[PDB]
Amino acid sequence: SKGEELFTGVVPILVELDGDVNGHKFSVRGEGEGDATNGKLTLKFICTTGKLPVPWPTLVTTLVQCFSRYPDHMKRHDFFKSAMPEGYVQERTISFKDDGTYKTRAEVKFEGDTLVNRIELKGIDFKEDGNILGHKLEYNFNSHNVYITADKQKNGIKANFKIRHNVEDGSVQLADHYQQNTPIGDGPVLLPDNHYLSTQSVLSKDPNEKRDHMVLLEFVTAAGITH
Repeated sequence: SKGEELFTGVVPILVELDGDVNGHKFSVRGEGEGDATNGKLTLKFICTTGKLPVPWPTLVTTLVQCFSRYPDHMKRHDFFKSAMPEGYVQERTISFKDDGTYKTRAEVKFEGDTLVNRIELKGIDFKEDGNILGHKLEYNFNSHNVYITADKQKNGIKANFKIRHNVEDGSVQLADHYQQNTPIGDGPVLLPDNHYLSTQSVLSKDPNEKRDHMVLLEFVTAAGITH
């Protein structure tokens, strides 16, 4: 696409999230850059409202799949880049087993020469001393495949996947993801055959940043179609 050629270089990324979970409102602001050619990106996020009322790992999937490395033999199946620069809306339901639910609406688009992910997040019916609101999750992240299928009737795609969050006691907190994406603009986009993205996320801290924050390195690649 014309859209994919916008990602040949190193693209600045701005992430802005406004959140409201069980009436706890918060905001997050991330800045970094993405290298789609190689399928890696680096971001640093600050909670600008003080202490984050949920664990950072529970926000990772919400906080730019346009930066995936698609292999040349799969380029015809990159919806995310095809929708650029005007971008796409991305919506999820994230259902935390035996706990509450996030509902997210994001717009991913270029503002000037920056790729911006603007998100609204509403979380309902969380337990005040469960794993999320009690901050009982480990500050780490497992690798996962996101299985993507076309949604022809919406000129977009959908995806389903389970995220497994390690709990401090060694148990596992599941977060079932249901995702849908739709072009912001009108213009044609690539509607893909079934395939998946493989993602690895690496979380760290900056000892010199007193604000509640998350340093993040992500690898993302596409697979599952064979020329």
